[PDB]
Amino acid sequence: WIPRLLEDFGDGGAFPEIHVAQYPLDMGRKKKMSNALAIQVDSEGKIKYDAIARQGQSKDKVIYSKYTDLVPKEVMNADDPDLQRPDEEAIKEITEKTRVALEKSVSQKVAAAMPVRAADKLAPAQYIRYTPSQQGVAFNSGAKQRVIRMVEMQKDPMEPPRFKINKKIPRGPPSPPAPVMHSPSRKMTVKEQQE
Amino acid sequence: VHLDPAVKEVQYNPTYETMFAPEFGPENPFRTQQMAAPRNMLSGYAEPAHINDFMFEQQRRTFATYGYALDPSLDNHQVSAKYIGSVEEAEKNQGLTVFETGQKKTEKRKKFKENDASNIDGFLGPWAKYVDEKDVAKPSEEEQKELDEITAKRQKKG
Amino acid sequence: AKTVTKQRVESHFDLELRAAVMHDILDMMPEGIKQNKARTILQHLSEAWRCWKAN
Amino acid sequence: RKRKRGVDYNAEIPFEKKPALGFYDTSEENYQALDADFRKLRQQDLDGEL
Amino acid sequence: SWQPPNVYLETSMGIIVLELYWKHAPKTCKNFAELARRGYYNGTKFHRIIKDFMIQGGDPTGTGRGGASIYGKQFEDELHPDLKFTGAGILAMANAGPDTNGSQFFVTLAPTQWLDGKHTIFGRVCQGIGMVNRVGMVETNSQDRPVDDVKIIKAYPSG
Amino acid sequence: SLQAPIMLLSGHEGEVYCCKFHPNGSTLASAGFDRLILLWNVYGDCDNYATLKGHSGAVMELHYNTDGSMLFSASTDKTVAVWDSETGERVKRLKGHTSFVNSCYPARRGPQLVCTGSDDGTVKLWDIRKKAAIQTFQNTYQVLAVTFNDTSDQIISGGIDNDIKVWDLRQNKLTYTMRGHADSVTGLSLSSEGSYLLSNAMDNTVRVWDVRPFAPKERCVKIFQGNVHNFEKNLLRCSWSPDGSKIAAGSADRFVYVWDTTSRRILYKLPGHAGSINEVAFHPDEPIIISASSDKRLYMGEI
Amino acid sequence: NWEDADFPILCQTCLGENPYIRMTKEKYGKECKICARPFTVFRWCPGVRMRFKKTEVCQTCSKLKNVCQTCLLDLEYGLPIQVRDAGLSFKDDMPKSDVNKEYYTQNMEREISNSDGTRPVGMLGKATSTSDMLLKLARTTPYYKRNRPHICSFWVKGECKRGEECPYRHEKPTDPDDPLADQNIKDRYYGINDPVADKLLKRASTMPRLDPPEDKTITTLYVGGLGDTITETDLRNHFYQFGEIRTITVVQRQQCAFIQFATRQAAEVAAEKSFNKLIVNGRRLNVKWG
Ligand SMILES: [Zn+2]
Ligand SMILES: [Zn+2]
Ligand SMILES: [Zn+2]
Repeated sequence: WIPRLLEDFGDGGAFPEIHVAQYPLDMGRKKKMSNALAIQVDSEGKIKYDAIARQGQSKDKVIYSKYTDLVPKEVMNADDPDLQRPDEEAIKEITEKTRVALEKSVSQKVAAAMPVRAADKLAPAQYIRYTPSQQGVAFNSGAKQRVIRMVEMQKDPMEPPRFKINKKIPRGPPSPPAPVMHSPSRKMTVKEQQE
Repeated sequence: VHLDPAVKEVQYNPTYETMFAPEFGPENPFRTQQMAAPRNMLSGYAEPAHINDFMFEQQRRTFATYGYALDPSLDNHQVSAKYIGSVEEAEKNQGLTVFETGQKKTEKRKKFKENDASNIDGFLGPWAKYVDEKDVAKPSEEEQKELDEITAKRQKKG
Repeated sequence: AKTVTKQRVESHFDLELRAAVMHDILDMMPEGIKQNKARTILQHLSEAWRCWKAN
Repeated sequence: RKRKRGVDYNAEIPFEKKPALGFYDTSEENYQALDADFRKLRQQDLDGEL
Repeated sequence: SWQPPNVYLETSMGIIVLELYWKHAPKTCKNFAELARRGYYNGTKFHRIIKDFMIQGGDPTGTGRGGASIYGKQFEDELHPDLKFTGAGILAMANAGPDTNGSQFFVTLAPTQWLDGKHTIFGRVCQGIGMVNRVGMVETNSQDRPVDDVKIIKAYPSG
Repeated sequence: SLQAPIMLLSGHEGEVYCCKFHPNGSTLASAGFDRLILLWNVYGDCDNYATLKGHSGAVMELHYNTDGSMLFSASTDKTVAVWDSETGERVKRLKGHTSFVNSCYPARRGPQLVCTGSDDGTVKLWDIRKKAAIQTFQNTYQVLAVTFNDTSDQIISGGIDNDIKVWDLRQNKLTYTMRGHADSVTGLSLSSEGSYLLSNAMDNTVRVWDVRPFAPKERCVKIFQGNVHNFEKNLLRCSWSPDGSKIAAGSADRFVYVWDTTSRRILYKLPGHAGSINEVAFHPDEPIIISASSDKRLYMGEI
Repeated sequence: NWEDADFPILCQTCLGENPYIRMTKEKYGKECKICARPFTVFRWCPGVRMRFKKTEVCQTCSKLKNVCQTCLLDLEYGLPIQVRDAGLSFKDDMPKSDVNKEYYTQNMEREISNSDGTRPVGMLGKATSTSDMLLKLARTTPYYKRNRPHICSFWVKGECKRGEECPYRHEKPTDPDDPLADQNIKDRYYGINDPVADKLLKRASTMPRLDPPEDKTITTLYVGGLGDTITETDLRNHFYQFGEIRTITVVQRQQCAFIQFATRQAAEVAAEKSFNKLIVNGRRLNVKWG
């Protein structure tokens, strides 16, 4: 029963009965704006130095940055249900998903080829229910939500293109560099360097 | 008490106990009014409604004519109904809409009529102007001079 | 994406020949080479073609 | 001045990429600007000897 | 109706020993010791982990809304005027509102005002604040859920 | 659970005002604002085969016979078309109302009878063999929902006077009035036993009323909550489960409520419906729920 | 690129006082006033005597800077961009010169399309740390006076031949001898020399704030406006956050409470956190030094 330090705490744990402002590890009240990304550790493994490799990638992106990714696996003896093409019905399912996904972009590309043969028609005038998320006593008037009727504007057939498109800017940065995973630099000799 | 909080689109038919139990624990303090509200894209939650056209435009024109309307919220404070607007005129005029025969009928405006189409340069069927309100609106006696002053101050710039 | 029609044919052939030679010398040099010296081998190839035409 | 590009060089950093940040706080530290000294400095001095 | 000392956790990251307060809240401690004894946490995970706030743990469904008790799904609170949420390591009972507690604990990481405003202090950690701080450094998402499994392997109502 | 997890029944161009399960339960037929009634086989792959046209209004009420061989539905143009389940042909049309027919019911067991109610304030009893009204009951306010007791002696009518009325076929008199709603009644339905009648209203409350030779005399047997009505003023209909254990009623908040018959506890409250829900129906053998709504889609929830 | 999005990003005093709104969607109607790449134009009428406002900038130029697409004011607080960047940091540094602007726009739009499409992309982590003075001059009620038709330029020359049918206002235009009348679009967007922002930050400078100890080390707190409906055993609980609390002198005859803490730092803090902000027991608790 004397906190007063980080020493008297043997292996941490602030006693909530002292009624002081003690704190076991350095959970400072005025932690400044630090731009370091958090040094995060996996379930029981090492410090994730993979986090400095995935700057602009997502969380499900699979990249290889460890030495365990360089060692060969075993012979994987025979007709094992591990190394199998997944399922013929799953193949048909992925085939159907992919053909439906590609035919839509095909139709959107092909719509340019004949612009107006049977010139366009539009009336799916619809409703959307919108919750403004910045609630005020007087702001909507008096309600949590508001309903908006959207009509697509009717396009003039006798109307040329509106804006310049030929403008061009240089190619942006590519995705974050992948680590190389190379072998250890086979040694070069002076004699072969001269030959 | 059985299901994930939000992933979406459950493949099995859920129970009321297994989907609408509240989340346990305290809220995190690291969110604002915009971040704590279940918003959809930067300014709130937008979902496709399917309201009847006539009833929508009825309440819309009722607000635009008077200043009150019913609440199109899904639940809100749970309750069968309430009105949203200038609430005092809703219970005053018993909550009528524009598409219904009105309670008030007084003080109609007066306009010309020459509905015969026989007298040339005298006919005005539905183009009849009001007898009281009149065309070109010259402003005032001092409004003119102060507008001349403000245009002169504009002239001292260019 | 301009088409190789009739007046681009020899220039496109000699454009692609250089590229195939560049890929082959990038694959042919061993691991500890300074990765320079491509232009000189391309000049040796042009001179070898001139010496073929001159017999 | 009658040109599209070109004035974008002194005004700001042209095609700026931010240095990738991680595992070390580097928000506090800063660099010191060059001494002007516009009574000795010459066009040859900035460039260096030929 | 016995009163064990400190409870041995065996999490995925390491071994944390929990010091539970038997005077100020004996009913939560008896319930928690019983749930640790029966094997109710062997395989449950730290479902809600917010950085520098707390680590919520203990759920057979692993959702943040499930759980029960040995009394059945609810029991009262023990809001004592001596225990106050200040400092890291404080072991607690997760809430849903007034006098409604299931089988979810949370170790608090920071001094807080609304916590001892509306929560009951179970106890504290005694051995293993480093592994707790490693659990605090786990990658999260929109709803502050971990990417990997930070689950508890075994548990002992020791002493 | 029988081959049903949830599915999706579509085809409708307008709000689906009503849908009922095949007496067999194998097949189904729905209809709504689209002036079309859809039959989709429930089993196998749930696909419609026979469509029944011949309606110049909103197929407001849709019903089935105990056998289910003959299906009769009520439209908004004041004319009711009777169509057999097999071959789908307008077989017996009865036209006696001066305004919109809001709802219809067919008497089970006893010789064929049909009741209708409309905006003209009247309730009419039809014998399918006569091509003429048998009895007419002038109320004075618009009638929204009507059902027969299992004895085929009484007609139960819900209107906009907040008061469910019971008519005696022999006396032709107002036998009973039920008080307990604060607003218009939109949907009535009898238990399979004859024992209880379920009501939805604009007063925000689902009420069960018990109809018996010996009645407590204040038949507010139970009250349930959750079901919301709003500015759309849609007719809302409710249904009894095959065994009378569950109560389903649609709402304008797109939530399929289903309470426990004995404990009045919300058993289900499923989502997946974009627009207001107009009717919820139970399969006669298996725990399958058909939900119909103004978003023009159907779901086959399985419990 | 194009933009092609559904349902614009709007505040509530631009979207009107009617909960029932009709708007039209035009697919690639105009160009952005900032980006100059064309976007989807949404156009509605706010109310009855209003102006038919439409969206002026892209979804992207409002994602980068957390504003409404037509008034270019904050979604959450409703203040100009220069004020909100003054009450925060300024680490966006969007380029204003041409090619750099379109290059930065392409790359940040790639970063947006390589994400969910819901958050402020760079403003989120600095939008966690908030509740500065900008919360204390945020407008509570909607300012519906913006949604208002322009001055009739035929009436200014005294030649408005429409008269009573003219939907444009017959009232005074603002005097151009005013800093408040220059107002470029891009100056309001990039947070450079916005005179509305100048007047708001000037109003801000005047406003009450927690102050430093008159003499060194003094953690003495002179607390005015206590009231006798409160208890001093709760103060401690609402104060302990800071650290071990030093002296706690109590006087209920003036209703003033003096306090003492270990360090002056904590006392400054308690001022800061506490001054012109704290209320407990539904009663304002006012603080001063000595
Ligand atoms: Zn833009
Ligand atoms: Zn705005
Ligand atoms: Zn005018």
